[PDB]
Amino acid sequence: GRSGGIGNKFRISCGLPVGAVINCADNSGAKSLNMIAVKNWKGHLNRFPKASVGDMVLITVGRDGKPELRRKVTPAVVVRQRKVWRRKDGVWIYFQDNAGVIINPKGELKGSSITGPVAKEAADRWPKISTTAECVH
Amino acid sequence: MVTTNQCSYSGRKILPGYGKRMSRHDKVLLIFLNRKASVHYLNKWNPRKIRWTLASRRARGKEV
Amino acid sequence: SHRKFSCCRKGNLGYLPRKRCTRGRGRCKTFPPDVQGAPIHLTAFLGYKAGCTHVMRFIDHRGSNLHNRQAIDQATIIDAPPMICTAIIGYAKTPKGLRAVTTVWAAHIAEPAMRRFYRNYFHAEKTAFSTYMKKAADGTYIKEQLGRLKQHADVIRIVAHTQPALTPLKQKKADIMEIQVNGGASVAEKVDYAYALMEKPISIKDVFSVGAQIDTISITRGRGFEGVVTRWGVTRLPRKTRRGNRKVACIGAWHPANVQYTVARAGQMGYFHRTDTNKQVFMIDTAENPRCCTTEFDLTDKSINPVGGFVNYGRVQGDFIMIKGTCPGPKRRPVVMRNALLPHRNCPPVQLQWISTASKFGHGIFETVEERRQFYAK
RNA sequence: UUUGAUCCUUCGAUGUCGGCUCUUCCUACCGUCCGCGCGCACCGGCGCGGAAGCGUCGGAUUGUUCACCCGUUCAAGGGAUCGUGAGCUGGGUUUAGACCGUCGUGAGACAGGUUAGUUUUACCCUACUGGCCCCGGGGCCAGAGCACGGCGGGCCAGUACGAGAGGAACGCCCGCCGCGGGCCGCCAGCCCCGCGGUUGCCCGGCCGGGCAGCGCCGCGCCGCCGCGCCCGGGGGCCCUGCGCUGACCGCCUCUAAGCGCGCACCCCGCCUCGCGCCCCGCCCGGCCGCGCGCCCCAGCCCCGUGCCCCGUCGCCGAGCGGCCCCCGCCCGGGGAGACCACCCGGCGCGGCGCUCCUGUACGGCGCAGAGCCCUGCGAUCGCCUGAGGGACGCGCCUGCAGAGCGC
RNA sequence: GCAUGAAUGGACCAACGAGGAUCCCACUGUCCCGAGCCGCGCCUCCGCGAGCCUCCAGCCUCGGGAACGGGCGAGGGCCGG
RNA sequence: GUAACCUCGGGAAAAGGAGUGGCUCUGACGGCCGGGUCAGAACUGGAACGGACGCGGGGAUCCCGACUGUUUACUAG
Ligand SMILES: [K+]
Ligand SMILES: [K+]
Ligand SMILES: [K+]
Ligand SMILES: [K+]
Ligand SMILES: [K+]
Ligand SMILES: [Mg+2]
Ligand SMILES: [Mg+2]
Ligand SMILES: [Mg+2]
Ligand SMILES: [Mg+2]
Ligand SMILES: [Mg+2]
Ligand SMILES: [Mg+2]
Ligand SMILES: [Mg+2]
Ligand SMILES: [Mg+2]
Ligand SMILES: [Mg+2]
Ligand SMILES: [Mg+2]
Ligand SMILES: [Mg+2]
Ligand SMILES: [Mg+2]
Ligand SMILES: [Mg+2]
Ligand SMILES: [Mg+2]
Ligand SMILES: [Mg+2]
Ligand SMILES: [Mg+2]
Ligand SMILES: [Mg+2]
Ligand SMILES: [Mg+2]
Ligand SMILES: [Mg+2]
Ligand SMILES: [Mg+2]
Ligand SMILES: [Mg+2]
Ligand SMILES: [Mg+2]
Ligand SMILES: [Mg+2]
Ligand code: NA
Ligand code: NA
Ligand code: NA
Ligand code: NA
Ligand code: NA
Ligand code: NA
Ligand code: NA
Ligand code: NA
Repeated sequence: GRSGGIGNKFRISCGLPVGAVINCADNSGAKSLNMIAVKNWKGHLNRFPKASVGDMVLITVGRDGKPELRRKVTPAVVVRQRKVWRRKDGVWIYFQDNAGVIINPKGELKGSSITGPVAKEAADRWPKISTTAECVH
Repeated sequence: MVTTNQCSYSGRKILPGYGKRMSRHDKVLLIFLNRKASVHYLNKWNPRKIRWTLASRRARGKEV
Repeated sequence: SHRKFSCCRKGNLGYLPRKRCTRGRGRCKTFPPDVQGAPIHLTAFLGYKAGCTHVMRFIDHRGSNLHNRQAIDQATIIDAPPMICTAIIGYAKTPKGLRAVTTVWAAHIAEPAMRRFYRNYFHAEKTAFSTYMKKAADGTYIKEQLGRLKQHADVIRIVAHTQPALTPLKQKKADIMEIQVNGGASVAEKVDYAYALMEKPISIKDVFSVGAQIDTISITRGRGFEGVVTRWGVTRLPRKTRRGNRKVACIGAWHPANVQYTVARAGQMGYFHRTDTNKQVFMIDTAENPRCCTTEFDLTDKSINPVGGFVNYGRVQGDFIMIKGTCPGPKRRPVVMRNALLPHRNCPPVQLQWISTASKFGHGIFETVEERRQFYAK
C-alpha cells in the first residue's frame, strides 16, 4: 500500500501550464510530451492547471515518437524547468530546459537511464529517480 | 558568512541569498552575482574584454 | 436566472468603508487582558519603521523538512527611542462601560509634550498647565489624587510620550500614548508601580522579550483614487469592449431598483488603519553597541546601520527591535507594538547566525566600508 | 424552475436569444458537520432527521439552453422583467443583394438549407463609491459591518476486525489548495530625461551637438509591482436528539414538573467605521428641581392601603441631582493628494563627503598597428585610467537665507 | 436520393480570388493574470460660453389597485448645501 | 537549393539555407586622361553590420466562379 510520492513538499513556483510541450529525459522511446492534466489539482473558474518540478502530470506522446505509445494518456514526472524558483534556504535556481520522465503511479520507471541533471525536489519525492539519476542539482 | 561563492562571469564575491545559479545540460553549475552578469553570459560576450571583470584585469596585468 | 458557474465574491466586506483614516495615527483599540497575580508589567510601546534586511538562522522544528538546517528569512527593523512617563489615568467599570475617574499629571512636563498641545509653538501664547504647575509644586496634591485613584479605580494606565529629537524625523512635537499596567495583586500595587516611574524614561528592553510574539498597528501606504481592477481585484473585460475594459460589466439586477453596498466601485485606495498579528521578536539591542549585529561566524564589528544608510530614513541612534516578517506602512510611519492576544502555538526558537548589512541603495556587495576600501585599492 | 389554455395591462414602441462580466437570494442537501437505522465484522455502500457556512472545476464539437465525451480534489437543483444591450459582443433569429431543392402558368412561397449585411444620447433627479462646509490633547461607547474552510502525509498500524483477501478510528505533529489583509530584504517586470553603442541628414573637419512627434539598441538608481515574502489556533445558548431522576396509570416509561450532554448552523469577542459622550488643560462661571426600605404570592405574617393642592401659597441655606458656556487661518513641504482635506514645519537653494549606476573620459605618449604611391596616411590597440560623467538615498554647512497679512 | 442529373447544362479541372471552410509549422498580452510607463483629453484657474429635456416632485418594504406606485393604507428611515 | 500537379505557358520569391560594417590593399573592363561597376585578400570592432527608414509569414486540403473587368453614391464587392 505505497502509491504516491514520499513526504510533503514545500510550495514551489510552477512554470508549466496545461498545453506545454516538454522534452523526454529517459530512453523510453519518446521525443516530446504534451501536458494535458495535473494530478491532485482543484481548479478555480478560468484558471489553467499548472505544475512544477517533482509533481505528477498526464501526457500524450507526440507525432515524432515510437508508435507503441502514441495514443494513450500516461503519467510522468517533471524533473527540469526553465522558470526560476526559490528554495527554503534562499537559493534561486533554474535549468536550461523543461524535461520529464515517464513513470508509473506506484513509481517504477519505464526506461533504463535518465539523461542530464535532475532537480533535488523530484529526487527526494521519488526514490526510483534518485538512483537512476546521474547528477542531482 | 564565511561560506560565500564566486561569480562565474566576473569573479566577484557573493553573499548569502543574493543571486541565481544555473545548471547546464553538461552538469555544470554556474553562479551569477546579478542580472547584468547573467545577461552578459547569455549573450556570449567574452569576459576577457569587459574591463571591470577579473578575467579582463588579469589579462592586462592589473590583477596578479 | 441562476449564475451558471460557481465562484466567490471578490474582497472582504469586513473592512468597509474603504476611506482615509481619520485617526491621527495607529491607535490601540484593545489591550491584553489583565490576569491577577502575574508579575506587574507594561503592555505596549510606540516606535518608527526603519527598514528591512536578511537573516540566516538555524531551524530546530521536529517533524519538518527544515528540522536540522539553515533558512534565509526576511526581517523588519523598528526604531524605539525611550519613552517618558508623565501622567496616570484610572478607569472604573460601570454599567455604561469604562469611565475615567481622574488623570494626574506630573509636576514638570517636557518641551515635546507642550509642543503637542499647540499648532504653532513660536506664535502661540504659552498657557497650558500654567496654573496647574504652581499647585502641584509640592507632593500633597499628587498624593491626594493618587489616593482617589486607589479608592475608586479598576484599570490603571500611564501616559508616555516619544522624543523625536533622537530620530531623523523633521517633526518636533511628540506622540502621546496610553499604556496599560497588567498584573499585580490589587489596584494599590498597580498605582504604586505606576507612580514609581513618573517623569522617568522607559526602555523597550523592559517591555518585550526575544522570542515572544507581538501585534503591530499602523496605517498602510496611500495610493489616492483608484479603479475597480486594482481596488477590488475584479476580472478585466475582453479587448473588443467599447469604452474601455477596466470595470465591472453589470452593477446589479433590475430589482431591487437600487445599487447594493456589496458591489465594487472606484474610490480611495490605501492609507487605512490596519493591524498585523503574531510577529516574532528576533533581537532587542542598541545602535550604541559596536558588536550590535556580530555573530559567531563573523569577524569585523558590524552595527545595525547599513552601508550607505537606511534608504529614505535617517540613521538609527539608539535602541531598536527586530521582528520576523513585515508590518503595514512605509518608512518613518509611527508603529504601535503590543503583546499578542492569540499567539501562535508552535514557533521554533530564534537562533541567528548572520545578518546582512550591505548597501540597500543599489546592489551592494560589501558588508562594511573598510572591506570596500581594501577592495578598491583606496 | 416545462408546455398548454385564456386575452386583464402595454401598438403617439417597456430595445426582442445566447455568451462574457458581477451581486444577491431560495432549499425540495450532491461533498463536508452532528445524530439514528441497515440484509452495518473491517473497507465500502444504502436509508432517515437537523443543517444553506464553504465547495460544486479545466477542455474537444455545436450560436446554442440542452446534450455528449476526455480529464482532475470525481463535481445538487433553482430565482431575481425567461437578473444583467445609454455594460459589451453580434454567432443565431428577423429588412433591403445572391444561390440550391420542392411548390406555383406567373409575379412569388417555404417553423427547408446557405453566404454578405450602420448596435445612437447622461452634463439632470435618485441610488451607490469616495470627498468637503475649520475649531485643544487623551479616551469611551450606542448603532452598522464582519472571514478560515477544504484536501493530504507521519506516528497510532500492517494493529483492532476478519477463514483469507484485505483493513480502520480518537489524539498530536507537519504540509498543500482556495480565499483574505499587508509588504519589497531576496528574485522577476517596468524606466523622466543617467551612462554606453549605432544609421541618415545638418552645424567646414576633430571634439561636442541638434533633427528623425522618445530614431533604435544594452544596462540601470529612488519608486510601483507578482511570477516573490509575511500573517489567519477564542467563547455562549441550545435545535434535531441521546440520557438521569420520575408520575398521571399499584407495573413500565428520556417528560408531565425537575436535571445533564450536545452541530461547518445561530449570537458574542477579536477586527473596520462610528453620531454622541467622558477626563484633563486655559477658566473656575450661570441656571433649574426637592421625593429612596427590601423580598415573596400554595403563608399571603394578618393585609382587602396610601397619595389624591405644582400653587390651589409652596419658593432661605445645606445636601443631592441635572443642564448651559470654553478652544484660528492664510503660507511652505510630504510619508498625504482630482479640488479639498490629512500629517508636519526657521522652509529651502547651492555645495562638500559617503554610497552606487554606467563601464575606462578628452588629450598626450607608444620599437603597438594590417598595409601603402612611405621622411607621410591609417581603422583599431596599450598606458596615465575600476577612469570620467551622473544621482530624486544618507551625513555635514565653509555661502545665501528662512518665524509675515485677515480673524 | 423527403425533394440529384445532363446548354432550366452534367462531370472534371491547371492559373487566378480584399470569396466560404478545416488542419499543420512559425509567432505572439488572445489568454493563465495582469504590471509599469509616454503624450493628449479629463481635473484646478483666467477669458468665452450653448443643446436636449421638463404635470408636479424626486428614500424604502408589504398590501390593495387597469393584476410590477414617488404620492393611496400600514410600517421603517432621513438636518440643509 | 527548389516538390506534387499542369491547358507544358506555369507552379516559383515554392519550400529552405548562408553572407552583408569599418579600414588597408589587389585585379578586370576604354581613349589617343575619363569612368564607374564587378570580383578577391589581410586587419579590426560586446559573436556587430538591409544597425533609423523603407520592406512577402509559410504549407496541406475542400466548395464556388475559368481568367483581367463591373456593381447597391450614404449598412450588402
Ligand atoms: K452561483
Ligand atoms: K407596445
Ligand atoms: K442581449
Ligand atoms: K529601477
Ligand atoms: K473576390
Ligand atoms: Mg471561463
Ligand atoms: Mg465595437
Ligand atoms: Mg534598494
Ligand atoms: Mg427602458
Ligand atoms: Mg424608451
Ligand atoms: Mg428541511
Ligand atoms: Mg440596461
Ligand atoms: Mg449575423
Ligand atoms: Mg436577405
Ligand atoms: Mg457620503
Ligand atoms: Mg455589532
Ligand atoms: Mg529588480
Ligand atoms: Mg530643421
Ligand atoms: Mg506619497
Ligand atoms: Mg428532380
Ligand atoms: Mg436535353
Ligand atoms: Mg437543377
Ligand atoms: Mg412615478
Ligand atoms: Mg401615505
Ligand atoms: Mg471572378
Ligand atoms: Mg478582380
Ligand atoms: Mg453601400
Ligand atoms: Mg461595403
Ligand atoms: Na417564470
Ligand atoms: Na432577459
Ligand atoms: Na445598446
Ligand atoms: Na466635466
Ligand atoms: Na549623431
Ligand atoms: Na477571526
Ligand atoms: Na581615448
Ligand atoms: Na418598490
